[PDB]
Amino acid sequence: MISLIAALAVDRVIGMENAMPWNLPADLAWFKRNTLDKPVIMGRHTWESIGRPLPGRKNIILSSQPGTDDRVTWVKSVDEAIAACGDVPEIMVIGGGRVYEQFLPKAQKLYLTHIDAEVEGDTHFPDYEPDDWESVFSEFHDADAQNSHSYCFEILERR
Ligand SMILES: NC(=O)c1ccc[n+]([C@@H]2O[C@H](COP(=O)([O-])OP(=O)(O)OC[C@H]3O[C@@H](n4cnc5c(N)ncnc54)[C@H](OP(=O)(O)O)[C@@H]3O)[C@@H](O)[C@H]2O)c1
Ligand SMILES: Nc1nc(=O)c2nc(CNc3ccc(C(=O)N[C@@H](CCC(=O)O)C(=O)O)cc3)cnc2[nH]1
Repeated sequence: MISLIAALAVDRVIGMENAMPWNLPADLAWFKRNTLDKPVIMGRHTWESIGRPLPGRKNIILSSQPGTDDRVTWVKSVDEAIAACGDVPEIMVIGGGRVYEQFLPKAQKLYLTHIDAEVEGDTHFPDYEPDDWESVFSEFHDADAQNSHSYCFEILERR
């Protein structure tokens, strides 16, 4: 099955000028936890934003153009991206905006972090129909010395 994982600020903002402006180490730890040892699918802009392969994961990059780095797998379509994952229980789609839009209709699970921060951004998580999704896990955390905003981890399953 296909899952999406994302961190959303207020108004579903996920990025600004090809970057993620906040720093929330608790949330990056959650991301690592939930993606380690799974294939991760990302768009080319997100690959450039991360800037290097994610270790311990098969990194699959969607681009219409040929690949420029053989440390990762390059594919030209959604169907090719899925096929390159092989027969695994869970495929993690890690964005960005355009890639999330394409995989949302196929996804069975959403791993969402809601961050209490207002960021003037240019990229948004897709508008999802809330009736289609059941919350199966929710955990709220106040800000602390390491994490300057409060945040909520949620896992939603398609009903
Ligand atoms: N907060 C979060 O959870 C989170 C997560 C991920 C990313 N982000 C942010 O999101 C932003 C990047 O998002 P974005 O929407 O601009 O870009 P994106 O979705 O990362 O990448 C878009 C690119 O991927 C390729 N692509 C997408 N679908 C394709 C298809 N079906 N076939 C072939 N190629 C395809 C194209 O590359 P070519 O142009 O090479 O064809 C396209 O230009 C950044 O600000 C990043 O920091 C935030
Ligand atoms: N919940 C969530 N938070 C995010 O920040 C996030 N970011 C992306 C895309 N961008 C990034 C940027 C950096 C790293 C990163 O450096 N991760 C290391 C963290 C090591 C750690 O903090 O433990 C990794 O190994 O996963 C991952 C994804 C996709 N989904 C997300 N999902």
